[PDB]
Amino acid sequence: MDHYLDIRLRPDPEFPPAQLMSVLFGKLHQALVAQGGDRIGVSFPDLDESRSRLGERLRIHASADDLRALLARPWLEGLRDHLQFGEPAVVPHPTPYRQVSRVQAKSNPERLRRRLMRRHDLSEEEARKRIPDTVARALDLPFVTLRSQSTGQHFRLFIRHGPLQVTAEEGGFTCYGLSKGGFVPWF
Amino acid sequence: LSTASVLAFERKLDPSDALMSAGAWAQRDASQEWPAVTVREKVDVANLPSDADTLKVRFTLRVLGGAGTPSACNDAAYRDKLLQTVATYVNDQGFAELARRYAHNLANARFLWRNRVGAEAVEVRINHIRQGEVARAWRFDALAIGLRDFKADAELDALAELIASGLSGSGHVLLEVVAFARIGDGQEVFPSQELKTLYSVRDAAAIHSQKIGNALRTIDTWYPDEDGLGPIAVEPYGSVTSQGKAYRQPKQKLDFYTLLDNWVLRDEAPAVEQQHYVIANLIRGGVFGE
Repeated sequence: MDHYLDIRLRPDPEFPPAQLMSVLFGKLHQALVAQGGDRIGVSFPDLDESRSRLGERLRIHASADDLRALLARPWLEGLRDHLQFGEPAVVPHPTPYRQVSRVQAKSNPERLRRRLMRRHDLSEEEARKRIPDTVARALDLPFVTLRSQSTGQHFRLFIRHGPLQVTAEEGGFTCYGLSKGGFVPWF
Repeated sequence: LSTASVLAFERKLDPSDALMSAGAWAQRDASQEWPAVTVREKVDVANLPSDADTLKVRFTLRVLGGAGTPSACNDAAYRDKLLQTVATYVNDQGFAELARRYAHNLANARFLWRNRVGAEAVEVRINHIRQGEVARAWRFDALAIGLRDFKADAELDALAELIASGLSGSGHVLLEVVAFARIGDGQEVFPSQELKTLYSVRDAAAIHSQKIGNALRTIDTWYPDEDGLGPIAVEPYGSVTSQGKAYRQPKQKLDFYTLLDNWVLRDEAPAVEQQHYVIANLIRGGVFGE
């Protein structure tokens, strides 16, 4: 990433910090995956495990040409009213090694029993007995409240923060910003 | 000359419920016959019709006037003193500042709480209904108009003048506000949650009258400390639910009760900012005294 863009969410009374950050992340998601690009990634510089929050600002690490069209895109723009956004600035030469990733799992035994019974064509009791109480697992890390078509109320967002390392392996990132198996510049 | 144990001020600029519907930008010319959005279950959720990319909100607003005129007062001396102070303030300077701030708030989409989030184009149309006829209309753009910055415009000045006149009691004033926000096909609206039950009237989604008047009265911009948040809904003790912090604490002299008590008993006219905040609170109305 040759250009880092820092989006600082300005406090607003109309919306709360959690809802504001959730909306910003959701809007950015469509502004990056649909926009294209070889490597698209963001990190929460304000991430703190004490408050269990997702941070009050985000840093998008991308190339210069990628950010040139990303910031220019109307979808990624227009929210300057509630969020203070600057221009690209060269990141400092020293950078740490951190890889942010997402955990995909189901915490409901019913969904698992249904998925199992829908493959081998088992019975209701066969699917129920095959799913025990030990199959319900979920991340306990801080999860921002995101309300969308997935859940009516605030849905948790599972975000895993990679431990700080010395060696930083870069590379092409996912379309939605998921970990591609390499750390990202930490600065 | 002590205060009255019983004091109440009827609210002014009280709007009504805001009906919501869906349609296409092409149909904006003739909004008539736009199908409404009915609440559905999945909890309760509300989504635009199968083929609809623009949301519409329609709400009226009335200007009663006589803000300073108290509705009930135990002591006559206190009522006379308050009326005298109000007349003096109006003579010295008019409400044109409050009217201008209200006009900007109505022009922009500050009222929408969640609907504005993710809106590409928000077009507001404020009409004027006099004797049942549309005397004069106005059309603005919430996106083009700065949310955190106040800019002067001929239409905004005219609206502020009309509001000031109505508040002063020149004549009846009725304004029909209609907003159109482009969100997207099949999007999910965020109506006012009821105590998940979504607020619906006549099998149509809407927003609470008080919930609208709360944002519309965001005229408190004279707080002692500013962190860049912007206007905060006028409330006693400058309380904020989302921020969880209450600005303008009673310990300071900016408190509404303290300012009014001083400007009434000691006749101490506070800074223009404090006077504006006090007039805004009196216009909003409430229960004071004991």
